[PDB]
Amino acid sequence: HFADLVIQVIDELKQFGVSVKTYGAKGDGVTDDIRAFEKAIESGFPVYVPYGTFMVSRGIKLPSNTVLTGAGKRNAVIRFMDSVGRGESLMYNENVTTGNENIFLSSFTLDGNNKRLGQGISGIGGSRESNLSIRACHNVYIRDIEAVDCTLHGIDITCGGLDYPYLGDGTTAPNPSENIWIENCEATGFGDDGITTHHSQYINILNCYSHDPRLTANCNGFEIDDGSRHVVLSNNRSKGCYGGIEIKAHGDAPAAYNISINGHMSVEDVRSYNFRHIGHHAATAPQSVSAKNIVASNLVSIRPNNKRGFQDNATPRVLAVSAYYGVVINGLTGYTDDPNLLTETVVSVQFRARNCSLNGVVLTGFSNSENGIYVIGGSRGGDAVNISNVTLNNSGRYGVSIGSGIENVSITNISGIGDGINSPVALVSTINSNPEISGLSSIGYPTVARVAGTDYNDGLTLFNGAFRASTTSSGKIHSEGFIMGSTSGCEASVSKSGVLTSSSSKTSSERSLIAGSSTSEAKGTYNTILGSLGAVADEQFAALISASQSRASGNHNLILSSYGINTTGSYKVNGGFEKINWELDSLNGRIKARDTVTGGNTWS
Amino acid sequence: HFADLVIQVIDELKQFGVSVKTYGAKGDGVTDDIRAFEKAIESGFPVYVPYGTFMVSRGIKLPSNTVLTGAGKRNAVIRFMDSVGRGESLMYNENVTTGNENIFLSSFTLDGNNKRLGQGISGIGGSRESNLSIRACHNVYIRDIEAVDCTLHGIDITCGGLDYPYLGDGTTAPNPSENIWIENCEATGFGDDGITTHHSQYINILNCYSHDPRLTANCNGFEIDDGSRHVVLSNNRSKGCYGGIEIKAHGDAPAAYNISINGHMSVEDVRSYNFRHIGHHAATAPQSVSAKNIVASNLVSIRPNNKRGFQDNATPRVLAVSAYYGVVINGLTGYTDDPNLLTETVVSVQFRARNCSLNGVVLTGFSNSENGIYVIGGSRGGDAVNISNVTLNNSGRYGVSIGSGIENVSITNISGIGDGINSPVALVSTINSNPEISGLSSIGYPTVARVAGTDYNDGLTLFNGAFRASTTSSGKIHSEGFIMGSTSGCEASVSKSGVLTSSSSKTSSERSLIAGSSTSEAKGTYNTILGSLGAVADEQFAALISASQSRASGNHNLILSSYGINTTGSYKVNGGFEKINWELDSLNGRIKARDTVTGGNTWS
Amino acid sequence: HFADLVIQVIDELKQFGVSVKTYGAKGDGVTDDIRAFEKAIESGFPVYVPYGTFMVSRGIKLPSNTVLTGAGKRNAVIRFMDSVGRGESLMYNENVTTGNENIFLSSFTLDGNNKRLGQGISGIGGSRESNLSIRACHNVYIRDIEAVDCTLHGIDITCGGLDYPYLGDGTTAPNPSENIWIENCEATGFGDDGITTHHSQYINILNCYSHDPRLTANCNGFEIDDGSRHVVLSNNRSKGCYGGIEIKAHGDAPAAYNISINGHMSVEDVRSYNFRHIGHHAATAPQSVSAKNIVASNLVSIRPNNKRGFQDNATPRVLAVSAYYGVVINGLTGYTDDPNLLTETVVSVQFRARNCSLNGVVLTGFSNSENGIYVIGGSRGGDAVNISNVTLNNSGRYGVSIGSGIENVSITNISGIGDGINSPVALVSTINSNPEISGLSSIGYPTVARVAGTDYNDGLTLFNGAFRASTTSSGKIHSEGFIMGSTSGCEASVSKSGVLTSSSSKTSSERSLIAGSSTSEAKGTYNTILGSLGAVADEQFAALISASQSRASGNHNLILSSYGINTTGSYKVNGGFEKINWELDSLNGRIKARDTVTGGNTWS
Ligand SMILES: [Ca+2]
Ligand SMILES: [Ca+2]
Ligand SMILES: [Ca+2]
Ligand SMILES: [Mg+2]
Ligand SMILES: [Mg+2]
Ligand SMILES: [Mg+2]
Repeated sequence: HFADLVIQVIDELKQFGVSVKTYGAKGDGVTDDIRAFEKAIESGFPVYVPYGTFMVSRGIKLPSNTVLTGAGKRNAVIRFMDSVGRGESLMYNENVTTGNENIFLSSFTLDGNNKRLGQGISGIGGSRESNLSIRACHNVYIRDIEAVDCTLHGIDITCGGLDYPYLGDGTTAPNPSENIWIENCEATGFGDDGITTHHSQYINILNCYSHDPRLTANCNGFEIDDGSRHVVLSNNRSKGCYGGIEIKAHGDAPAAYNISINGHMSVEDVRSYNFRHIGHHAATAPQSVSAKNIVASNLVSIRPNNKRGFQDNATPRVLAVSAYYGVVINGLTGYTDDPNLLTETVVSVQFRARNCSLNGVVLTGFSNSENGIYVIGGSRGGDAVNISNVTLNNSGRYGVSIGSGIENVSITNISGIGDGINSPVALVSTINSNPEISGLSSIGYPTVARVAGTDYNDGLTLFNGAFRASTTSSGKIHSEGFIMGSTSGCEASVSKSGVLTSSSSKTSSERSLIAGSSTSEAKGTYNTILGSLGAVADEQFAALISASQSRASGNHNLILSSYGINTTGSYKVNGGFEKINWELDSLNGRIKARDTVTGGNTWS
Repeated sequence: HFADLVIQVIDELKQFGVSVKTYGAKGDGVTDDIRAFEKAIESGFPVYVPYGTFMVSRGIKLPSNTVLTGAGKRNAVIRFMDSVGRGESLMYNENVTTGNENIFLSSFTLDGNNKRLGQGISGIGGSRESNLSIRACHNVYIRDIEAVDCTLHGIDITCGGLDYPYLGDGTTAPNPSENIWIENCEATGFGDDGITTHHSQYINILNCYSHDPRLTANCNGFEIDDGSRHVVLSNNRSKGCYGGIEIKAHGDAPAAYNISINGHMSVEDVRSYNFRHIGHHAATAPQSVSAKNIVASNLVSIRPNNKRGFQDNATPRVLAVSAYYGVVINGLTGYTDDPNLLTETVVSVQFRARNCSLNGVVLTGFSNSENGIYVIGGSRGGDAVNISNVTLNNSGRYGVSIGSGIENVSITNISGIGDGINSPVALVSTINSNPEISGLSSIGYPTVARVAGTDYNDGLTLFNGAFRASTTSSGKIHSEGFIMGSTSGCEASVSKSGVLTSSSSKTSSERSLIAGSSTSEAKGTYNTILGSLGAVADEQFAALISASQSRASGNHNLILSSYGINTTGSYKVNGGFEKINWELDSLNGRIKARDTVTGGNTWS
Repeated sequence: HFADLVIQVIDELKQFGVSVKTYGAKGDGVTDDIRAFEKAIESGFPVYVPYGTFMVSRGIKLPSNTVLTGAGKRNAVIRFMDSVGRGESLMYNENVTTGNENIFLSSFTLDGNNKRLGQGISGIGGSRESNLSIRACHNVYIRDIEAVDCTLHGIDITCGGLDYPYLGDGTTAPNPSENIWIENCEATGFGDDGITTHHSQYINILNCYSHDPRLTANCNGFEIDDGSRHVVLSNNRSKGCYGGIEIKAHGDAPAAYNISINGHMSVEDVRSYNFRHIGHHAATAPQSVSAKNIVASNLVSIRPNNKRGFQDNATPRVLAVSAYYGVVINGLTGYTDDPNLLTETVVSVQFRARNCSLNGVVLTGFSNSENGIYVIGGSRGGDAVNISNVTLNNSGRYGVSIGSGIENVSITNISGIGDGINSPVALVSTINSNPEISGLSSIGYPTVARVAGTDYNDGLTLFNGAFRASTTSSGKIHSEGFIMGSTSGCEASVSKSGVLTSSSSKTSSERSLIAGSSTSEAKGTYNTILGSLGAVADEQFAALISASQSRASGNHNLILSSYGINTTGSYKVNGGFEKINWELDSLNGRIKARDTVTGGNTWS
């Protein structure tokens, strides 16, 4: 009774808040301590969990304004008893349907004791049976928690209700969680996902470690799932999962949107980064109206593989994007030391993914994979894929491959070493005839660029649309036209028309060229105007060379070395000065001079 | 007296350092505990604050080499009493003017009890009345502090002195703070800013949350203000403020410089990212000499709006840059679900901002805004704006708009969906005639590119300056000139001069073209040389076609199908072989042959 | 004996785990507490270190499954006694050769008491004598540790064994450490490095501060050394070191590979970011087979200098890359306010570095440095250097300089202010004749671009390889060829061949041009075809203008204004319609008509 008096004095000091041991907890790894937790938690004081293994016969419910802190991971341990049945998460907020506010959890281990159920078992339904489930809550800070041997997830942030709602694409579920911080947490040995979000927003997941699920279904390190939005993940690590970071939805739910990945390291996952929207992948399916806005940077992928046979032996990826609009990837390094682990495609952008950008990519060691980067589109309006500053080190028989359905591709500054690849084919390959391409460099690929079946092995620069260079202003240029090295006032307004080295000169002539000229105009077809001033060619095949103030208006009518004449004859070459003065008549075989025609001349 | 004996033994154990309760603190929410804090703090031991609300009748002064740690946010709470007057911050370093060293603060709530003053009140002047003020200090670590109901700022890092110094642009204030770490802190209900820096350097602000100011002036989540430099912000969140992150100075102070934003999430702020230097915005004002170097990446902006009417109903922005030189933005996602919240410009670069770069941008939902990105310049030398890899999803009647004063613009890989926009106009619009542009893709915009009033709807590629392609080396090329498909030794050295498909061929001829030639030279004006070897055209309108070793030196003198002749006649077509052998004289209407002229011929 | 009874009750409560004071530790700064630490650590309980300076006469050995936590930095202090000899780290895992698992260290100061040895002393050999040495361990979390006055390193993660292994390039040492987290740690006053990794993998180093080594050799803030791989550093700061972050190996070891830097701030280091592989730098040395894959972003460098004379007065750098393949840098800001601190090169890519990319760079104040960015290559196959979106503010007499051995360079969107530079030369300078360049803007540089000795001051756009614009598909284009403004079916298959404004027209003619034509073909040399339909030029210097269904097969044979003729004469101009009808014979000086030749004509 002396020790009990001393303890009473210590308890009253409340150095940490109130200890659970003050309310009767033993933390001996045997005794049911649930009532002690419930009493401390309802007391209104911040609650402290000291050293021990605190056994619990039912889930710990958290009310609003809870502070629960432990002595640390693997120091304060909270654990389900062997006798606990099915249906409850180990720790969760009390108001399951409308939520709670202001919950601060730090520094302990949650052990779900999934072992007690035998092997091969996951959550019984919906969000039930995670180690930590946060439903419809606002202002939740989760820090330095280790979640171990979990039946469903390690840590799950979701909307109100025990079930996950499936309300269809383009919806938002009632009672989201909001303002959540998950930092320095670890999740392992889970049945589904390590750390996951559903139908919630304004979430930061920082410096966490999720690894080694028990099962081999859709078991992801970080799963930003159905209904999520406005989430930042940064400096996390995943290991040995299906997806490292998955961002998705099911077919009957809205995809996660506006998600930022500010650095991540994926170790030996199947698909390190896996962004998708089930049910919105097929050509005959609707486009997702929710799968939009992902910005990911400083992404690391190491030895992706499917040794464990996740998802019925799904093929490995460094990055897989499907369904999503507006994905921006900057700074990606994929590395492997075993060429047989991933043999299909290292990076894929397919299945209705659109308006995606990849910049600053290094892929090394994928020497038995068919494709480094493989993009397939749907001939959708306003689509684009931009791939720039990519370096491939023995990665991909096709380094960058662009398939069907892609009309707008920009591929710039790609370099590749192919010497160590098993049967390399081409650094860059394109199905469409009009990719935009520049800055290719390679060694050990038999072909550098293959564009719609034509090989380019000595450098390539391809640009699309109306073209203009070395010209500070101009009028209209047709998409099959150009103006170069010209001063103001020029136009090339029809298919196959162009102006070079001229001033104030215009062509509306299909199949035409004006060069070295001023104030000249071509307006027929098959027109040529060269080194001329105030020249007009206005009939089919009409042309002028070294002419001033002259108009060629005849069919196949050419004017040479002339000033101030207008000609109209068919198949005639003419010259003159204020009046026509000679003619070579190809039609009738006549030669005519205004003055004399003579032989026996000398030029001195 | 037994309990007091037990307590004495516990106190002597010093398990945390020394508790404030050992020095008399009650932490009961009523009793003035200031003397207990002062005694513990002056004792030389690390100081611990256990569970309680510790009331204080004056500010807590911190000397050098202080360790002050609490039981945690909302566990250890430190609070001004209702009776406290004006002028003091709740917690600050003792040496206000020359500073202190080595201060380590962790795990407690600071409650400024601004309520006690009535509503609508902010700091009485300068840096006075923040929850935490650090002045002229070196080596300060601030961790897991919650700052609540603050009169001025939540956390303020500043130079020595109670007042903020206003020494003019280009200055550095004496006694900066240096080496500061602010991590996992929260600031809310403040009068000015949540977390702010002044006249200080070498600062990391990490994983903090600043939200919901009391007032509606320049009330920012994170304000990197007057005199700041060498600051990193990473993985912070701001919500419901004027600026999410503001980087600035007032007119009579140096702007913050060399600031890095390594990821941020802004939720429902007015201007999520707002970089400016007051007094250095107008065309007739001086350029800031201090506003330089901002690198920002992985920036998230959500539902920017001005529902609260901050700053006299300032218009919302995802990003606003003014005054600053050298701003690099990479990976920006702006998202809204309410088109009426922001109706002017989503991203603006204006008011003397220069040498700015935006890459990897996704803007979605801004379907009633006039401009997606709007850039205005000042025709300043060495200026540039680079915009690349941008995707717009129903954001901006003008997607990317370039206004006046901009001579150097690069706009590449821009795509836009305009179908859901209220009256869309153009994906890209340019006032200047010479933007550099490529890779535009759109649906639902009536015009794709409008360049100085001319529409391009079928693809566009525009480049500036001297142009060269498919040519590995050359001599000089004029800015209104080009060389293409040529081997070494070519030049096109004057306005409107160009060489195609040639070797060792040079033109200094204004309005000229050399093609398909070798060792040829044009040096008059209006010169054409085609399919020739060793040809020279050296007079106005002189030309040669299919000629070898020949020189055309006459006015409008054309040589055809010839070898080894030099001609000088005006308005003459000539041919020959070592000597001139025929002539078509346009001037006088004469035709001359050296040998015979005959009719009645056949060609067999 | 009453106080001892109370203490016994407290000890039994185990509020933190077990305190070292329970096992006899005094923490008085004098008494040897090693046996108390050893007893607590072997007890199986988590171990707590309360307030005190705990002196230790030998290193603290950590077994597997250790939890050791203190009252905090500068609160719980662990220190070597003055009498301790040489050879031991202060704290290390017990199994030096095969390693330990599951070690969790938090919240204390390690004071190595290097002072006790006199000044100028470092580790006696290999990994011996760091404050904290982790050898061959799995699952180690190191948090909130301050490492002070260290003999060797502050914190060292290494493989098994006391010595560092030197097994040669391309090897992997046995018994790596794996899964290591180092967060919020500080290292200072060390003999070698602050925080370093060797022969280990899956490591995150976050929010740490390494500064001010005692010595002036290879003394780095963060050194990712020999054998390291799969490491993320983020939001760390280094100050006053040789390298801020060094990534390297020695000559007889494999370089660190697949390293991510997700933001860093370097303050007054010599080489802020220094990536190298000793022994693999010289032209006559082997290429490193291990130095691959570095992705670094949001890098800050401030006032780099060598005031302390590190490494025999090595010259300062913002960034130095050598030996490494596949380095991607995005978002770099270098800033200085003292132009005399760094006078050679701000950023260097040299000494066998290859396939490197720099994007989004701002360098300001380096106004007495010779080079802003200086790249040297080795004429290696598949090499590339990409430099884009760079802004220089009075930094570098040569802003961007490309030296010898570089065949593939892309330099885009570079702008520079040179007005405040001491004798500026050129914004961009290139030794090679064929750099790819666009988007240059400058003020205050006397030359904008100098390309192999030729100056371009008015804008430049240079592209390499086969060129095509405003043409949606084509057949083959030679690398010294082009097709522009054309529709399908065109080819330009040989050197110096090109097609403009045409349809289904092909040239295999060296030095040729087809323009404004359809179904035409050039297959000789020196061929010109203009404004023609179904025209063939198949002999040297043959040409056709305004011709339909005609073939020019003569030497220097030109056809004009014709239909349906085939000509074969040498030095002849011909025209006709189904048959040849006139000829101008340059060879013999004859003029021939099929019908009449007449003078005295008029054209009305
Ligand atoms: Ca899952
Ligand atoms: Ca403010
Ligand atoms: Ca070293
Ligand atoms: Mg899920
Ligand atoms: Mg301010
Ligand atoms: Mg080393």
